[PDB]
Amino acid sequence: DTEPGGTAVEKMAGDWWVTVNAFIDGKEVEDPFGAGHLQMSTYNTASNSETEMWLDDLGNFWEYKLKVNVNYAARTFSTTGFVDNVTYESKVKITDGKVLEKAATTPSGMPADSIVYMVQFDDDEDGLTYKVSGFRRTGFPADDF
Amino acid sequence: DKSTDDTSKVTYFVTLEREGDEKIVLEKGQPFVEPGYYAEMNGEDITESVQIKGSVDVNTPGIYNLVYAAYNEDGFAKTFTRTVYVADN
Amino acid sequence: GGGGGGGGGG
Amino acid sequence: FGMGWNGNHTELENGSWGPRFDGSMQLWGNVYNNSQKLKPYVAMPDNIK
Repeated sequence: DTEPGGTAVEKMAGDWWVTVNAFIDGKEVEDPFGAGHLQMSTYNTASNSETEMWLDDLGNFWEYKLKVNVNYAARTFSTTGFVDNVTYESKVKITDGKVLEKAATTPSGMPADSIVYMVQFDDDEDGLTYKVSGFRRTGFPADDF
Repeated sequence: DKSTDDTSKVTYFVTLEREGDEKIVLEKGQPFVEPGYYAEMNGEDITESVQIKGSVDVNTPGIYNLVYAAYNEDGFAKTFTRTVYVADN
Repeated sequence: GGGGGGGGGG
Repeated sequence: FGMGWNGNHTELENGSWGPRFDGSMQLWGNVYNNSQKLKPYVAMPDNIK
């Protein structure tokens, strides 16, 4: 049996349908910006390390794209401090980020992979910490938004 | 022994015929009488089943609209949409 | 002098 | 993966670039006499053998 292969960080890359909450006054606030479900991507780095992966909102939220650090064995990813944003010269801080296998459920009612990460922006004049969490895109149009 | 005999089902799609006008217009306080509709599923008459989503307030001028959909045995829909205008007096 | 293939659909 | 292009699902594809196998009932192929074949979205390895 031939092993197909994969990028060093394959199991944590993918397209995702995510929603962005915010922690305002200790209580979580379901979708403040009125964003609806947004699409985002995670993919390996050109260095093909199993220790950093890219994180890309594809311009559907804050317009950010930075390398996070990556703990493949644990399926987690996080920055150390604020890191250079590459989309538009800003800084971003990703914290307590995880990729949880088949833990979620799709609109059609099938399992899929939950993603969850907390994020902050150096030019968020409110100083807010947001909670991004979605699931891996199926490709079925019924599981789209 | 062969292994991969096709496993499909032939799902028979609905057909849903509106009845009446796409656009009706009422004077306020004139009740709205549902012009009707008809919907068949593989020659069977499932018109008993069309669900209508929406509501038209006759006493509050505005464009009220309505979605009509019927479902065949497998969940697959077919839909149309009628819109009512209650103008005042 | 050579020969043409065609691509497919998708 | 099963029938599809660009990674999305598709009823008519001559190829397998579609979503990951759900086991979920999906359509395929053309519509004949206002009906269509509907089958579990599952792989069939032997289908050429």
